[PDB]
Amino acid sequence: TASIAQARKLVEQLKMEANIDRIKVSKAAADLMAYCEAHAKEDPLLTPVPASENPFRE
Amino acid sequence: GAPCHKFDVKQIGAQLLPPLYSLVFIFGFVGNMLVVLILINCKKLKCLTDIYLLNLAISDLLFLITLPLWAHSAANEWVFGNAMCKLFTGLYHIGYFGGIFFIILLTIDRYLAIVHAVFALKARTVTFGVVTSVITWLVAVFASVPGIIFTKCQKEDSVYVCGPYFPRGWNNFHTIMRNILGLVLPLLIMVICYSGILKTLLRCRNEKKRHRAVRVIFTIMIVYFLFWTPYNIVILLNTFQEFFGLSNCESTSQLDQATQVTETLGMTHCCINPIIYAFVGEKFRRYLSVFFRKH
Amino acid sequence: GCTLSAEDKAAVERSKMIDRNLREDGEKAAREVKLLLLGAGESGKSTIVKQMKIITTGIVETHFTFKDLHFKMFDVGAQRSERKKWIHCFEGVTAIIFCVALSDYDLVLAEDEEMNRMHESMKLFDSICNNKWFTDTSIILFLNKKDLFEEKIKKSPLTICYPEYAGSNTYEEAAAYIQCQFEDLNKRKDTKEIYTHFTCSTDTKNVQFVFDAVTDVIIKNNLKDCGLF
Amino acid sequence: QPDAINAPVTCCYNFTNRKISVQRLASYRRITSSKCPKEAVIFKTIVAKEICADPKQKWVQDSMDHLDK
Amino acid sequence: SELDQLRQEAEQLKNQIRDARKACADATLSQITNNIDPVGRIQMRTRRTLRGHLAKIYAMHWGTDSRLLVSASQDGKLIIWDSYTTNKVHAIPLRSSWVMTCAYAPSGNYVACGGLDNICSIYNLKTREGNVRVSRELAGHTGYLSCCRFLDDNQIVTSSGDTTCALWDIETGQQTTTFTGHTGDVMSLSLAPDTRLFVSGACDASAKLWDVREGMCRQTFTGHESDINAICFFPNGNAFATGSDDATCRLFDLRADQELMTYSHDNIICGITSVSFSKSGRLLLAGYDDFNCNVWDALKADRAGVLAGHDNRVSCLGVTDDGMAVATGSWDSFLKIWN
Amino acid sequence: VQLVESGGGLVQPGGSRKLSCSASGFAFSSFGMHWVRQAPEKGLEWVAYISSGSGTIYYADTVKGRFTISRDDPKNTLFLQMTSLRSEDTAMYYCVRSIYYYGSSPFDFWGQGTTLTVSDIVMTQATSSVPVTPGESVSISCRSSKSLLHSNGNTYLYWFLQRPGQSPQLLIYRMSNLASGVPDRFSGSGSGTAFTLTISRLEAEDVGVYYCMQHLEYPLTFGAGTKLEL
Repeated sequence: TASIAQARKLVEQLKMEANIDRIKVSKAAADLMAYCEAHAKEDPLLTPVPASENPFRE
Repeated sequence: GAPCHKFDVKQIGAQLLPPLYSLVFIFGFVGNMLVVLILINCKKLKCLTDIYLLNLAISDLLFLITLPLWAHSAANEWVFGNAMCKLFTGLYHIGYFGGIFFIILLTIDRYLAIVHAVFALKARTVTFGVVTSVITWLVAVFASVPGIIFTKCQKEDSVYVCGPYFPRGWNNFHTIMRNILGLVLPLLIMVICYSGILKTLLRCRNEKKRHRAVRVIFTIMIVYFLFWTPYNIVILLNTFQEFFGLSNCESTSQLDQATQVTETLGMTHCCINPIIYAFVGEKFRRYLSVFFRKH
Repeated sequence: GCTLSAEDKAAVERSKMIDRNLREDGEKAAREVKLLLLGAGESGKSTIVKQMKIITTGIVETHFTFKDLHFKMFDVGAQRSERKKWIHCFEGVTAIIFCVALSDYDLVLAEDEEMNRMHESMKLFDSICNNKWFTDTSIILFLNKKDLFEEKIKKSPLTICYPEYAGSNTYEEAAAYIQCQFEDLNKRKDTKEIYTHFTCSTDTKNVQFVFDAVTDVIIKNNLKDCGLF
Repeated sequence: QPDAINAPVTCCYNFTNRKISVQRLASYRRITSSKCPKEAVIFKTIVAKEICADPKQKWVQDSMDHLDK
Repeated sequence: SELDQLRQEAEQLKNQIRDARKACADATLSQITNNIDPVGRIQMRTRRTLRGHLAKIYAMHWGTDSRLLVSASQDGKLIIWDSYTTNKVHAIPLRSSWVMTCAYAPSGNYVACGGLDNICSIYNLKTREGNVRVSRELAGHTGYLSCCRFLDDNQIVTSSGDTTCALWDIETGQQTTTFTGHTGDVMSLSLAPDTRLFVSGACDASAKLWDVREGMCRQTFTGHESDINAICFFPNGNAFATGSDDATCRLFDLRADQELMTYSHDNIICGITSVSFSKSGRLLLAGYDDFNCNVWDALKADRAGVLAGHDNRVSCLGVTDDGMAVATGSWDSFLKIWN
Repeated sequence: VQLVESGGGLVQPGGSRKLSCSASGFAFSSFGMHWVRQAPEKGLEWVAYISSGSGTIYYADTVKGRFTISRDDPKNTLFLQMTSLRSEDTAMYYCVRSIYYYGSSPFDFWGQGTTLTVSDIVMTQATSSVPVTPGESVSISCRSSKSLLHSNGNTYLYWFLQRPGQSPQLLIYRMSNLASGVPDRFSGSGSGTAFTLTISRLEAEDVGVYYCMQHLEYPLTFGAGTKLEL
């Protein structure tokens, strides 16, 4: 009864999820590589910061 | 022809006393230093028992620091410091009375926690512990003051000695006060507190933990009696020396050697105190394990 | 404080005021005794909640006092979503009061008729008692509705709930066997003491039993703190 | 302090001694140690024998005066 | 009998989705990023330690100025810290001590909290009186509240253990949108930078991407043996990381609907409580249950470094918006700031 | 939010007078408190400060040894006890509320003040009278005797408005912030020694005497004051 309608909503949700324009994995890998390489200068946790610029000191 | 006491006893004491003092210093220093480091690393403020154990360890360290110095002093050669003598004597007495009074405080704390748990929850506070510790150190220093006042450095027969020079009445009084403070009062507190503690422990269902606790309590009482009591008895006998047993030339030398051995025994009890209090405890063992895993 | 400005020093003073308030509130909170109330839905725990109280969904807190000792009882019955993802919050509690009824054996479970209710309470007790978070936490077990159990036990034998049971139909023997099975469920006999009581009409007796069990737990905790064990 | 170090080198348990002539007194070493039951006079004789003397007697006082001067 | 045919249809649709994901799987991320030089040994250092909590600390959130910290504990108090001076700015008493989440407003005017009381309480910090006051109590969830996040001042995304997720309006006090479809308790929320999407991690080992404006589930992710404890968005918004009780972190692609990468080690067997990223996105920071945090190279899966110094279970990891520092809270009642 | 000062009146010189301020509508125990005095024609003068926990107390150099400040938290009152009064003490007495933490705004609320009649960093504020037609932006300059830029990057400058017949209202705190309830027309800037208050689109409500205040170190000092006529 109610579980039949719930399974119908689950099948409708899977039907909506199936029709998506997914893309190649290599393009997203290149995009993540480009974003990590492009912003390396703005990462204080990866590039060390001099003590005059670092507000956390002993 | 009056000379009875001679250098032969001094020869035996000089030969055997410094290595014995050195062994006591090594074992005591290692154990007490380890206990102090663990307590500093741990949250001493949270537990009242930790505060009193730390004060006991500090009293033990203050007692033990002067042992190489007295070991050198055993050779009968004394450094030319009068204030140095009055400082080493003060450190020795402050460490001794600190050890006795903080053992009494640990006993009273265990009685208060076990017998009256509900009252202990409201009553036990960090502020109360700090106030009691400061007052206890003041009482220990004030008790050590009469020893310090008469302590002097004098040269007899071209030999320097750091020694006490009590008057007639004060010397008799000091032995009685030493006996009352170190033997009668702590044993009385231990028997009165531990009887109630054992009576409360009887209610506990678990057999193995109950028997281990009973063995530990009896071990503490028997260890305190066996170490401290002969020393106090020999001190009382030597101080009186007329009413109890005649001042026989042969007997007094044996009393002096017994005084040396019982002195070593009472000093050894200070070394065995950190094991008996800290190491027996499972909580301290867990702290030790965490300290070794972290470091 | 020389490098700090006036507003910085006043901020430090405000922080010290906040620190003293936090310390005083923690000292007040540490003295209070926390009790976690568990059991099945049909266990009749509401009856004892009514009894302790004299002397919207979520955690139901019950504050009361007895012999100048403050008890906070936490009821988690309202939320049936999960038991594994929040019970670690209750790790630091003095005792767990676990309540089951003795008239549950004749009544089958509503969700599944095949499964009995007392066996579900036993699986609940086994999961809570053998949990890794509560290895040192004591359990105060309450057996409710003893009069209804007497009225049911005279009409029907205990053989329905226990297949492998040979014993006299006496009320005391049946209650003792149920208590023995619940105690036998415990797998930590050297760290965890289980206290069992039969609920009575008198309000004072149940509270006195809880007070005695809490006193035993506090004495064991103090003995552990001192280092005698 | 340790009592072991504080052991007195010389003490006077008892005296059966009698009066000593002024010429027989080679040396004088007063002892007032707190660990002995009485204060005492160590009359060191010429034969290197130490004789205990009670300091309250009259001839012992005269001998202490004469040796002092 | 229609249920069995409809289940078979659902199985056919799932087979279609698996075949599409397999067809798109041209290459592996680890195969591509081998040319990139490694980050080397990242040795971070404790610079500030925050003290004053007494019970277990469960949650922390950074402000947008990278200086203020909200911290939540079982003491029943929220503490607002100044990170540069270690001073306490606020101490807020709570009506219930069973608080498991906290959030700080992007404007900085409000702080929300919640937990086992099933009520989300929102506190006004800026008042013409010197007391932080309860602005609004939100109710309607039946399960325990796991995570709360602010889209803005007037809207809250709140997830709980009743398997649902609610968007809330403070002024009305009524939930506007209810997100449903999870089959297990929801543990964590990660909010997108553009505040148009959020991803929900639940016990049923599925991470779902939700559209906040439309109100419908648009994407579903799988591949975890155990429950999803913590989830964090990548800075661009096209990927996210997922932590679990399987001692594995997984980097998932939002656009291709595929598991990009798995971070795992043989010796590490304990669960994961918090997941966070650096500002660039090269370092993934995860707090485990063997009492330490690991910094992972995001694009090469190597362990870049180990942060340690807590004595109990690490519970929460914040990274500042400007990327200067990492704050770590745990069950030893301490907060440590790392650089 | 309300502060009601009582007492005042005519006191013979050498007498003792007690001022009581009643605080209503806010959590009095969390705020620090100040006393400020205004002469009939002269500028504002700082008198005394008491902390929220009554832990630290500061007095002005002129009022040391004569004025005693007291804070009664369960009755929400401030008491200022005055002895050895003299002619200079004749003034209007304002109670000032203040709050101190990161991001706060002290000097936010001012009392009505009582009239008592008896029978250091120097802030330069030159241009007393400014004759500008309304509808045109006006600049107000406040020169300081030393740099107010602290090592933590905060510059401790305060801009107040006292319109005729009312208490001084806070306008600008720390020169980069706008007080709550104040329109965005007011703004300010500075270099660390020279400071500028910029007021655009002058309305009839903006008629009053503007004041410049230094909070870097005690005693707190005020400017002479610029008068705006419209």
